[PDB]
Amino acid sequence: MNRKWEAKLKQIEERASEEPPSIWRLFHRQAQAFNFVKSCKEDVHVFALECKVGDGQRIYLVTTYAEFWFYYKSRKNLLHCYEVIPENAVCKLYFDLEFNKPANPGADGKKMVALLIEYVCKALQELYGVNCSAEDVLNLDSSTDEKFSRHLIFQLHDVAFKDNIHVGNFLRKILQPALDLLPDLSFLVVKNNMGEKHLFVDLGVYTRNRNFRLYKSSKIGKRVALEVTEDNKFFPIQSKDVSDEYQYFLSSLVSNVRFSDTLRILTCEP
DNA sequence: ATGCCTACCACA
DNA sequence: GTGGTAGGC
Ligand SMILES: Nc1ncnc2c1ncn2[C@H]1C[C@H](O)[C@@H](COP(=O)(O)OP(=O)(O)OP(=O)(O)O)O1
Ligand SMILES: [Ca+2]
Repeated sequence: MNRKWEAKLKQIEERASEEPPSIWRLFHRQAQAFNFVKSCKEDVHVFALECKVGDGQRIYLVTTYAEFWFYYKSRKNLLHCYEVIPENAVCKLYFDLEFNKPANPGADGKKMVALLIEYVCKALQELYGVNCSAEDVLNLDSSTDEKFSRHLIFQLHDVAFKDNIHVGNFLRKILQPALDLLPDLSFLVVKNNMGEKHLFVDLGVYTRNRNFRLYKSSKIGKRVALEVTEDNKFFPIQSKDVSDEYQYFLSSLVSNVRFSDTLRILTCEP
């Protein structure tokens, strides 16, 4: 309720101011886009598009995964797109990983990713009995000369988290040995620009309706798009009916939890 | 016409 | 300890 009231209170504050089957609908307000989704029989999802302005202004788009990919895959249009991870929606385990390269000259980013996956896979086994390995982790890279940047999206067989807030509670729980510095989790500690210690794992992405940059999109002011990392070990099952790139796209979507008649939903309370 | 929220510091 | 905020995702 405390979270539902504050959101609805922004709606009252904002209130102060034949053909082929297709569902391409744009909205200025995120709440309007979700109101349309609930009022829509098809399986549509909310995307966020960065506006040309240098700020973080966003315009929200509702459509199906398939139609979005159709108009998105050429990378000629819809640059700088984000997935809106809906609050209270089941979601995959995912990570935002970063550190300043000049400020961490000794750090081996590739090694840190493998160690993190190893530890997270142990925690999933000890706390939930879930078995997985690096072969289940989609590894996306957006690194620059200055920044080591990865997105990991776990592809767990018939398993998902209740919502992305629970993902955050799970990570805060198992990374507590590392947060205390700010099990031996010293490898996660990195320096920011100002020499202030931080964790390699960005915990700020587990918030309600978090935007999460799409596979093959870049930030508005930049040119580096998220692409599959060379050391990626998750390979989707190939199908004669869909392209491999579409399969990677669907795997990369945090909110695109594979339908299963034996799905287990993992919760983690604060 | 973006949304979210913790870390941080000043006050009983 | 809470406010109470603005700085960062
Ligand atoms: N100003 C914002 N408004 C809304 N959502 C945001 C904003 N900044 C970041 N986000 C969301 C989208 C990002 O994909 C996600 C993580 O932030 P961040 O690490 O800065 O970007 P990123 O991981 O997409 O690129 P990179 O780290 O390579 O610069 O949080
Ligand atoms: Ca990042």
